[PDB]
Amino acid sequence: SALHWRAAGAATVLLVIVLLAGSYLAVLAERGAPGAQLITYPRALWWSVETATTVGYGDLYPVTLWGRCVAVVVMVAGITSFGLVTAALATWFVGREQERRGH
Amino acid sequence: QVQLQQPGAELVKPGASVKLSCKASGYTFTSDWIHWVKQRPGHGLEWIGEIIPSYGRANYNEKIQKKATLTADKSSSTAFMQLSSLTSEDSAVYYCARERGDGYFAVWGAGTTVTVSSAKTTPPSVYPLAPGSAAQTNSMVTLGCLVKGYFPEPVTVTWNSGSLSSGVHTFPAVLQSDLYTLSSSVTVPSSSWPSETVTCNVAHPASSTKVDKKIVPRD
Amino acid sequence: QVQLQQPGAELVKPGASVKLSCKASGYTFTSDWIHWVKQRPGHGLEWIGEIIPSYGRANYNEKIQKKATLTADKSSSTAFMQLSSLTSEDSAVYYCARERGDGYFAVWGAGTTVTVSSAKTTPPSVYPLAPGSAAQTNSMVTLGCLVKGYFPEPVTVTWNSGSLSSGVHTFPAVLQSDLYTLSSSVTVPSSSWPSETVTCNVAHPASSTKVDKKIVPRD
Amino acid sequence: DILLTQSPAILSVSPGERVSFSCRASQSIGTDIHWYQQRTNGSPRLLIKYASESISGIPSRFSGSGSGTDFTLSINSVESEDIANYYCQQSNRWPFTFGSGTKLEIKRADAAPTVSIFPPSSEQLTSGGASVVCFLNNFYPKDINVKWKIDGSERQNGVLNSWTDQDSKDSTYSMSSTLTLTKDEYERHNSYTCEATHKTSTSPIVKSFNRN
Ligand SMILES: CCCCCCCCCO
Ligand SMILES: [K+]
Repeated sequence: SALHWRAAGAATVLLVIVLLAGSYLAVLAERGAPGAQLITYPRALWWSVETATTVGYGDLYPVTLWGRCVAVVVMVAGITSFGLVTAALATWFVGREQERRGH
Repeated sequence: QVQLQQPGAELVKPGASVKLSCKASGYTFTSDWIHWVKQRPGHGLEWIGEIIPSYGRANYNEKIQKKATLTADKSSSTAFMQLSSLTSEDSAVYYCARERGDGYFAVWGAGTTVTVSSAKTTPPSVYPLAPGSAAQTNSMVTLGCLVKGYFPEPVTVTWNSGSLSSGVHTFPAVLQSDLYTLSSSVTVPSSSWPSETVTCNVAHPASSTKVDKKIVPRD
Repeated sequence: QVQLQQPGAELVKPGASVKLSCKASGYTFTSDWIHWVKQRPGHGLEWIGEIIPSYGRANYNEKIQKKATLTADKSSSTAFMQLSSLTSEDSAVYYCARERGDGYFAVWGAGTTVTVSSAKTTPPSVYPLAPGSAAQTNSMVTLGCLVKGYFPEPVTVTWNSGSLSSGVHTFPAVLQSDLYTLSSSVTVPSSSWPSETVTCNVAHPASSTKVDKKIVPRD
Repeated sequence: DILLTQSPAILSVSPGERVSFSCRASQSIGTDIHWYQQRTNGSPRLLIKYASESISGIPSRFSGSGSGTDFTLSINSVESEDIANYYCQQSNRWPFTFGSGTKLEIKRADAAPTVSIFPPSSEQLTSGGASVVCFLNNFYPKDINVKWKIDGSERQNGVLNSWTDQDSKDSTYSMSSTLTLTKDEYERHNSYTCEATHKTSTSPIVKSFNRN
């Protein structure tokens, strides 16, 4: 398997790991802060997904310093992972077009 | 099996401290949180704090003076709550409860009754309560046991090691001269007694004692 | 054409169950939801539940004891509501309504009157109400029909198969000795009667009966 | 922090009747409300989670509803075993908080008390003490009066009473009355009598015994 496909797969697995770890850590960081809502694991996982995809509905979000640092890691991991898939798709099209041109 | 095991009672002199324990069994997950709740007699439930064993972090109720310090031992699956510098205001039942990280207390411990007093521990004296010779029996007969002179609360009274539950009333204890007293009532078909034995079992956690008293007709 | 067809009535003995039906016609979309609403006499509308025929999933009002189970048959375009273990509290008119998935009930069925009672079904006796021989007529004349001894509710009374609507009053039924009784009033120009016929049509859904009674002047 | 208001604090219902407990949150908490039952001297027990989700092991009789700020816990056809205190608890925001609780009270048919009197035990007398115990069991309403008489003369000193909470077995109440005297004081008296006066009768229910 070519590099871009392997890297894409790896990025997906790493993203799932970041989502799970981020969910666990977000609850750890937010409980103890009066008013915080990102405090149970099921909704924290949902929050991690809508954060990684950059949707950000606003139904849930961190209010503490550490919860926000966790959020930044989730954001960057999501953007980087989806960006890498785009890059892999571009490489695929580039390779195919070269062929179609006889190269 | 009992998911959370807590000791029955703890007597603490004013100003001293005590460490309560909560031994957990059953499934355990990295997402479990162990909570502690305080309940004074006749009053509601008050949240004290929580701890996540997998990480060791603890959070506390900000609205109340901090009397507790929570810790947890992963190898023994036991959570602890250190209460320090106690006063009579700290006397209450302290429950531990388990939450799977999803917001509700799936299960609770039986609770530990903490009494803050200078008085000394005293096991109860258990006396039989059998009808007088002139008492006329109906299709049912009422027997009982008197439990007096014990301290501190509580005592657990069962009949025939627990096999007898229906027809049982245990009255709230009354405090007099630094000692408690209560009686328990049991009613069984008049024909079954004394042919079928009736015994009350009195356990006093604070003194680590448990005695039995068979109820037989008067001489 | 009638978009939602529901049977007129259902008599159910206390403790028994009944299955109400709602036959739909007109345009049907995968996004349609069929709702059921309960209305006790003199009271408001209460939402019971909903079902989406295209998928078969049903949701219910959580605020009330669940008496219904909703199902739907796609091939016959019919929705059903099974009400079980009924009591007099369940006696009411049950409407079915169609929502195109956009929040409002575009159309409603005529409703099914459900009566929970041990009493037996009884068709009504229809008697004529013509003026006495000494009654002086004005430019208008009032006639009517007496409908008594029927059970359970309801009965539908029309005049001249429905062609006569103006000048018609149908009084609420009164319950006496497990039987209902009501009268309907009709007023037409004094000159048109008896030259032009006047007949009342009484339908009693519960007994599957419908009778006609021509109103003619007394002998 | 979220305040959970449970009012009324006490709810009186007749047997087999449907009952509804109220819980109002100071702000919207979605469906993040859970209900617990706590019987006399028992630990709290989860009944309903996330406003309306059933818990295995709990009678179908129990159900919950609501979302936002107003929630309800309902019991279809209440029975004696439902006698207890009910608490709501929220988990929408930190910290979790509890409502102040509502007690369920059942209004059953009147019942005269079953009276039993017991002479002090020989084991107790051996210690220089003498307790005469009287049980006024399973009566309703809970309003009741007990009177002690020694040798026909009303006695008040040395008497301590205790009343149970409504019983989750039959919705009745019970009371104990204990007359404690020294062996000596006890030895110089003949008959001891306990009299119960309850709404169920114009005349008192009396039980006695002679030390001989
Ligand atoms: C990525 C930031 C570190 C993980 C969160 C730590 C929280 C410590 C307790 O407040
Ligand atoms: K975006």
